Amino acid sequence: RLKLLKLERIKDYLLMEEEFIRNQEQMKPLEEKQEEERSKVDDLRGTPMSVGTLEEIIDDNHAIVSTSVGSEHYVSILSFVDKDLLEPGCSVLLNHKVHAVIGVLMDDTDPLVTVMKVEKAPQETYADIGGLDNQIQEIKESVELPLTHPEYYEEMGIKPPKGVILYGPPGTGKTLLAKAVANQTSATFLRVVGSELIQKYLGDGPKLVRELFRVAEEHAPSIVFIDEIDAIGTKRYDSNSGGEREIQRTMLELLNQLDGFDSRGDVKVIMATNRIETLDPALIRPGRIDRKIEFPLPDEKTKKRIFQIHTSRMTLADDVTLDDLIMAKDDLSGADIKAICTEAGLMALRERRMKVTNEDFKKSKENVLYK
Amino acid sequence: QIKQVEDDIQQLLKKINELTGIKESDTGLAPPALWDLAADKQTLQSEQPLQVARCTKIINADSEDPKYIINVKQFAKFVVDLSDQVAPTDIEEGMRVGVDRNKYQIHIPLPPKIDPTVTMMQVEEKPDVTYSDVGGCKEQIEKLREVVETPLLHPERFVNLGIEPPKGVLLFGPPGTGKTLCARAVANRTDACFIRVIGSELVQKYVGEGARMVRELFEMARTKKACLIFFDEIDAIGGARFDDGAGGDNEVQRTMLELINQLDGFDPRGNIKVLMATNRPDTLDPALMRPGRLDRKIEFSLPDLEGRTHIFKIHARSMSVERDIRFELLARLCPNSTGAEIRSVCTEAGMFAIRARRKIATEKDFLEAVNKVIKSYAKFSATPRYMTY
Amino acid sequence: SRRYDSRTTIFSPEGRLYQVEYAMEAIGHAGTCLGILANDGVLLAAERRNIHKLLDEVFFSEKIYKLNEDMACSVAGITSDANVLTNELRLIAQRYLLQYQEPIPCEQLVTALCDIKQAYTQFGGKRPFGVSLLYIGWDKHYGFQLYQSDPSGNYGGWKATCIGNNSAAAVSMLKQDYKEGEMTLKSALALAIKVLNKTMDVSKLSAEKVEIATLTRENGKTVIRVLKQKEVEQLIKKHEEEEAKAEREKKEKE
Amino acid sequence: DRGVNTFSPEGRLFQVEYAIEAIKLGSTAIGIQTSEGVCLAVEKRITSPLMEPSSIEKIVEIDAHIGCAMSGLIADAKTLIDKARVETQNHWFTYNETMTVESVTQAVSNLALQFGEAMSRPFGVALLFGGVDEKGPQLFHMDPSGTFVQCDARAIGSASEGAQSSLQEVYHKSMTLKEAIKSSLIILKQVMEEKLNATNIELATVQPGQNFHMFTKEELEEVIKDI
Amino acid sequence: GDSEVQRTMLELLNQLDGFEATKNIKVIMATNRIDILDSAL
Amino acid sequence: AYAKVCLYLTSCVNYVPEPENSALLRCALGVFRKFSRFPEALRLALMLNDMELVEDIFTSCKDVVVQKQMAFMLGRHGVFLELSEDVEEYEDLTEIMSNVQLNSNFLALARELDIMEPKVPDDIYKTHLEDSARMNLASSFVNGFVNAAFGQDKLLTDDGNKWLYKNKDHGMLSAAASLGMILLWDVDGGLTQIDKYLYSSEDYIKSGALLACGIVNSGVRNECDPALALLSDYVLHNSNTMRLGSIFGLGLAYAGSNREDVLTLLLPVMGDSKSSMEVAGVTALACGMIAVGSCNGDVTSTILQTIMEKSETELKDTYARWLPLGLGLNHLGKGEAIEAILAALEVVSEPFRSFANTLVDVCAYAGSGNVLKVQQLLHICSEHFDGAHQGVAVLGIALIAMGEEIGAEMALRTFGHLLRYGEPTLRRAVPLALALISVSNPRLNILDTLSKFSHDADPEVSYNSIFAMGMVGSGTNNARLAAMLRQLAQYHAKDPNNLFMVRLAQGLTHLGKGTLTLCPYHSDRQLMSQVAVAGLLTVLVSFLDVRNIILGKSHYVLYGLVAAMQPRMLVTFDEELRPLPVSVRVGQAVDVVGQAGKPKTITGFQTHTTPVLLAHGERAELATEEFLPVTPILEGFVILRKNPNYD
Ligand SMILES: Nc1ncnc2c1ncn2[C@@H]1O[C@H](COP(=O)(O)OP(=O)(O)OP(=O)(O)O)[C@@H](O)[C@H]1O
Ligand SMILES: Nc1ncnc2c1ncn2[C@@H]1O[C@H](COP(=O)(O)OP(=O)(O)O)[C@@H](O)[C@H]1O
Ligand SMILES: [Mg+2]
Ligand SMILES: [Mg+2]
Repeated sequence: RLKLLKLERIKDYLLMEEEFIRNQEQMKPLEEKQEEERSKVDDLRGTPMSVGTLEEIIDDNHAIVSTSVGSEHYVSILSFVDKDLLEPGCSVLLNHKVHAVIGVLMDDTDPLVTVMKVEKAPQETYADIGGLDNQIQEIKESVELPLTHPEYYEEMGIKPPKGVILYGPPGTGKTLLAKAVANQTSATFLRVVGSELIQKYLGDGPKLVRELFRVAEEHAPSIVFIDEIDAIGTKRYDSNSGGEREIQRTMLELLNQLDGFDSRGDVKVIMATNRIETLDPALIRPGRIDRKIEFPLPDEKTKKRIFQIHTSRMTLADDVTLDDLIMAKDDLSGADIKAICTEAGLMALRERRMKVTNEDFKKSKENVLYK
Repeated sequence: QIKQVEDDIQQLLKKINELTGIKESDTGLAPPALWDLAADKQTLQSEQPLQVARCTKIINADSEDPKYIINVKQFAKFVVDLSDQVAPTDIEEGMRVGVDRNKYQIHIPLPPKIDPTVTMMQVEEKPDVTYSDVGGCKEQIEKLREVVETPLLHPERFVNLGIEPPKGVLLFGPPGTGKTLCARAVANRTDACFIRVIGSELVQKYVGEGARMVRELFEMARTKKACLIFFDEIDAIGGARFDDGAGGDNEVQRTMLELINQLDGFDPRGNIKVLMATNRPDTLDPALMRPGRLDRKIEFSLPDLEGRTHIFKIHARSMSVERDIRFELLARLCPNSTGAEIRSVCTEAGMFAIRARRKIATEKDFLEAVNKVIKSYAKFSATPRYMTY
Repeated sequence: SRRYDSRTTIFSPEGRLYQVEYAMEAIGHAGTCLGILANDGVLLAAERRNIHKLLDEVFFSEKIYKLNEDMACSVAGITSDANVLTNELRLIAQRYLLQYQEPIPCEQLVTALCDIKQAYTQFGGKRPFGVSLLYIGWDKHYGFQLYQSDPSGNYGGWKATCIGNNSAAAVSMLKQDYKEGEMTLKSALALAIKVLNKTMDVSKLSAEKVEIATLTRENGKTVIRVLKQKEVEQLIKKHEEEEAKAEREKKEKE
Repeated sequence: DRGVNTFSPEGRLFQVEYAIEAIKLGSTAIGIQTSEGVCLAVEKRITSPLMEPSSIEKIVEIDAHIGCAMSGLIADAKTLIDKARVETQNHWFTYNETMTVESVTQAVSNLALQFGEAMSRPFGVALLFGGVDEKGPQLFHMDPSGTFVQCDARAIGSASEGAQSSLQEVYHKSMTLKEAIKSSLIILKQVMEEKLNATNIELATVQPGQNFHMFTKEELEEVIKDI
Repeated sequence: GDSEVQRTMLELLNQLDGFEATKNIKVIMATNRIDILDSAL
Repeated sequence: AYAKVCLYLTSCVNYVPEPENSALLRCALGVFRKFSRFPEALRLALMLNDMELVEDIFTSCKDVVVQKQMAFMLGRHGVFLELSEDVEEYEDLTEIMSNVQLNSNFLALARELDIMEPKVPDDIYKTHLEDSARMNLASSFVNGFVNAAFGQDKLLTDDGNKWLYKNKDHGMLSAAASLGMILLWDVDGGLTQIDKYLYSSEDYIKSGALLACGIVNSGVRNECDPALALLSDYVLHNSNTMRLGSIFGLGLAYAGSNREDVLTLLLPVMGDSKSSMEVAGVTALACGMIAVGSCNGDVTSTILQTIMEKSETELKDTYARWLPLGLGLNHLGKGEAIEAILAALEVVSEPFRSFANTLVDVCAYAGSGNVLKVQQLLHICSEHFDGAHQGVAVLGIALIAMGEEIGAEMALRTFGHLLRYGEPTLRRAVPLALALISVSNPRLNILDTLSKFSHDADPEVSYNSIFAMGMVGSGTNNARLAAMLRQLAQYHAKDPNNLFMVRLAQGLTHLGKGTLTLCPYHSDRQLMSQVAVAGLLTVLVSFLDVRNIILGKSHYVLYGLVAAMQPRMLVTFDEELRPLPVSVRVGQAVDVVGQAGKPKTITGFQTHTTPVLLAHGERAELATEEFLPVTPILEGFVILRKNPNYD
């Protein structure tokens, strides 16, 4: 077949390659054998290799390396190193006696990277969400669809939306869709918060924003989820030395990172809030974030769906009617519904039964949903 | 035989690796192709390491045998002399002397220190945006092009008339009008050192660290022959100085004043041309706005009807639109809109087509996109505030 | 163009009146008040935030005022705004009486005061009256009536309702255990007592911490009487007996 | 900036010009004046089929010899129309004659900047007063700035720029009223967001003779068939 | 200013609300006043 | 059905051993003729090298417009069919075949994309942001490359005697032929300028102007025969001093024509032996270029006699490499047939054997993809002599493997390993072969490797790597590569012997301000151009020894590079040869390969109005179904008809 002949035209050149590689390896004069070269590398790299910063690169075979003690040795860089992955500020391995650049480092990631990355799939899924059909559709079109079927967008000739805002009152499924997207997506999920962006010293906020988005690029394809972005605003903290204006400069750094000079890689931004009126309109502009999607309080059908979802695992008593909860005609949220169910279970175990009852649900009403 | 062929291919790859070099990236090692051991042994046996110091003073600078006071950073200060391979004139009283160990004399003159943060600002990879990707701001493009490119491309037409071209521009306008887009276009089209700076990148935690890196940025630009600097989001540090009573913004005002003195002070600023991108050109200091520092202020006002039609054309060039476009109708239907709004309209038309599972975007899809991006999102618009700003 | 204006009567990015709703939540922080309708009469209970020991008793009421012969109101929120609103209510009722030679209907008086409320929420820069009213009255058109009006100038007719602290819990309880074509004054008083108990759980409903006013009809006249400490203590004792009996029955069943 | 009567550094009331911005959001009205009369054709933006098209009143009768085509904000338009009608009737009552189009337009325009802190903001409506008076047919354009000027052919509204470019390309001083209506409908159809169907446009004519006349559906259909 | 303790609670709770792989990390907080507690908490 | 068949047959032909490729091509051609897809049939016939079938299909074509577009395609490939005087529009078809009007079309594209403003060498150098005869030579070379085919400049079209005299020694020839290449592609009115220069008192200048005439006529075909006249008049009697300009100009001018008159004029000057070894080599080279792919017995025989006659030490001396090179160019792509020539060369001489044998073998198996042949080459590579045959062998792997999109990248990997494990000559040669395997095709591993090894200690490896990187960027002026070449100029500021190569790379990268391509293939990635591959192989085999050929006095081979200069064009024409500016979309390559999914769908849509200057690997299809294209593939000039079905 055509593909079989392609793979054969690959394997034959490969066999040619091993033939040549062997031939040369043996006619080498008992030297330069890959293992022999590696042993010579070990010999010339020294038994200890100090880790020091690379202050600047002057040219190939030369560089200024700052030792941990502060000395600034101008020293050669040997053929061993790739002469790549070397940028000012990088770690470098230095021969103990001559301080020659003989390796590079930073194979490990930072605690900030570890905390931001979500090295797990949240158990919540789109099936565990009831009522947010349009919001799910739009967030999928923004985050998942361009990753799973880029053919649609490439054929249509458009680029997918870069950002999405989930705006809604206190508890409507915004972080829930964030969890579902993290669960189902194949991209690296980086979670941050606005109060978590508000830093203490001057210049830490912008530095953290830059670090977060640099990590997102390094781990691209990535989804950066900034929950409660209005926390960078509404909330005021004394730890913040600069104050309102340092907050403004952090917001400006966010502006630049979302849409600035540097060309972004594959980093889709999700950003959630319940006070979207306090956000800077420049932050929300279409180039930085389009798809501002609302999360209204569930209607009667959606509330019924929430109760079905959150009671699917509870052994509701035959007399229990999951209809009086909905008939309670207040600003009931999905968070309220889940808390009512959870505290009903708590009273069930308190009063020793494994089956939840109407009285348990009513006292849960009166306890958590204080109305 | 397909699976046999893949198995053989991977076994062949494994053998090639096992006999050439496989995995050495943990300690940032290189593939063994460019391993010149014969040369590196002579390098380590013939090129001694040099500790970097600074020549503080030249005692007896006259032709008589001089002496140089070096200050090996954080190590010690010494009186030393030059290597016989180094000419006296190659070393001044401020150059990084670069002296060896062991009778610290084997000199190598060494350039000024640059903070890694500052030096990681040169635009190495040029943006993929061109001047043809910007529409509706023809005069702004012409003026910015003049200022930044034309002196750097054909200086003869300027020295013939004896003109000093304007050196400094302020691209100012509402959020999303082509400011950063035009900066990226300039960076792409320019053959010179382009250094991007972000206003938030000049906020540093220790007093005199913002001004320090402003000085380092400008002196690196000076070391380079032809440099364009681009302060984006200049609102961050550039703000009118106010006395207050609690010393607020003293540090940012100090770094701004350092930038002011570097742009126009008691010194020839050099062959540096500066761009200032902003959407709040009402906080900027009057000294910063003085035409000795921002010569060619340019306004990226919201595009008119022709500009909006041109932007729609630009953003729909590569789309799968149908026969009849009526992008002029779309432009009149979405007035006082930004290029960001227009690109979002085009994208939303494409997404409506995709959602309907069509491969052709039609005028109805575009009208739905306009309704979604211009009308429904009208409450999140930044123009009503930033036009006043 | 003023710097000090504060723009009291503007709309918000969303059609949500900030001053009116801040007044609403001031009502919420204020003391609790509730009203119950019943075929024989209407009643209005009210928590007291003047429970200090050195505080004298000089009026016949502190949360409850009389508007005219057959109508009373109760205020939640700000006491001074409540006083001015009650004075205006009395003026409106007496103007209607002077004009038509008959008592103002309850809905008409509520509508007049709510018109004043809406005028303050729309005109001028003055802050709205942070006061919520519960009116209980009688008139020859629909007999005993209960109304509840908010700072926004919105009023609604209720069979049983509550304003002030924990008003949401009180109204939920009334919804649970209020009977429409039943519940004469005796059961209405019992229900008000139990609602006040579960609304002021912090304190076990000391008779001095609440005030109850009952409006009824006798021989064609309307009588508005504030229940004395004796009667309030009797009602609290009866509720405590009933609660103890219910707890004993539940425990015995278990 | 803060306040309705603040001047911009360039010389600009800020509120007249925000009103101009508001005008650029309205339907497209086109007025032409010719020796044989004045034509006024205005797009009637019907958003739903359930909207009675006849209830969209963008062409109004100031008097028997003056009509007004409004664009921008129709309620402010209506206020100005009521003022114009009252002024014309007052002038007739006092002088026993008819307001000139220039006189009525200036009387209406003198009410355009009478706001402060009465009106709190300018009128966000642009008007085309097409009338016939002692000196023949005259079309006057007024804008929120209160500056009125009589034009041989004007096009206000969202499609103002393109409509007026086409009016340049087509209009000539020695044309007939029939061809003026023809060209106005062609331009209005070209700039129309939907198809021109004879129920989504208002056409009116003021001639040296018969009073201000608003074309019925039959005449509109005849002209639209002709185009 | 606002409460750093409440900030820390809110961030830790945001993590634990499904973004934590581990299952046995409980969060307890102590306060003197109930009303002043942040509406987010 | 049709798609399945044709696509599978094409792919298998590219990916199949020698014996089955011909049969698969026959059946592919049969299917195309059965379904009446005449342009496809013509493409298959040309790639088969079946001039008889080409004539049969072309004559069977009775549509005037389709025949004219076939004529355009065949002219771009390079062939001059001797059509009889009874066809559909004989004169128009013949002139289209001759490729005239190319000057007008190129100027029209320049005007549509304004590039007529001359760019002086200093403009591209941009020295204001970062010697002697060497710099003059480099500046003239880059000026010519950048202003090729425009007939416009600022150095020579203006006061030009100053530039000529600033150039020294062979710089005279350099400048004159640079002017020729500036006036390339049907500026035959420029015979006036080049004649009023060759009316000179200086031998170098006069011969360089003769070479300029030859190069201007290169690619061109004029029935007036504007080259043979000048070339014969100058080369008839003076066969003692230099003659290289004349012979080379004739060869470059005519190339694929294969005209017996020029063959029989070039053969005696080679066989006389009174002309220096340089002239003999250049004459064999010109014969090969004239007859790129013929199995021509006369050329083969004369080359064999020349090799036998030349002394042993003469064969040792360089410039003998061009005689087996000429023989290979003659036996270009003919495949196995060469066995007789291989045996003859084997019995000719022992040491010159390896060189001549490998050169002819690789130049005959160019594009075959014979894995066993490449294995023989790699065994020759493994056997280290303790070198010229080594270098030509590496060039041979490149030449034979530049046929498959997979084998090409794998040969790039093999070249990387060859440089890793190589010897001096092997490493010196690898950059040239790695340039051949990718020409005018920027690739971010080729560029990186060549840039890395430009700094290499070995000066000759640096020379070859820099020229190779310029080659890869040829006609594709790229910001990254231009900045890289400027950085290399800064690096080797002092080294003139290498800065000359850096400047040459800069100019060759900015070729024509960016209009052309030196890639041998064309159309849709499988159509070898014999003339172009001959020119490229000439230049690279000459560079195999870089110091004594290019850095010495033999850059007329750099000027022979022009044999591969063809444009990246998408001009569209009316049925009567008139411009038709039509919206056209562009992109690189996309599809779903299910069964035989065509890779014709393009996703990088970029609407343009013809003329369009498409890049390497981009397919441009029509914007709307208003015009039908007679050619299934839109490359080069096209004739578009009005779709009678519906606009
Ligand atoms: N005039 C324009 N022509 C084409 N595209 C435009 C134009 N204006 C904006 N855009 C689109 O919007 C984005 C460019 O916005 P840009 O980053 O330059 O905004 P800005 O004016 O710097 O605003 P900000 O204040 O938010 O930093 C790109 O998506 C570009 O496609
Ligand atoms: N369909 C739903 N709508 C709203 N909330 C839901 C739904 N399904 C589950 N929840 C519950 O809501 C909580 C998430 O609320 P969240 O979106 O974080 O609100 P916010 O982000 O505004 O604080 C989860 O604890 C989840 O169990
Ligand atoms: Mg949340
Ligand atoms: Mg920007």
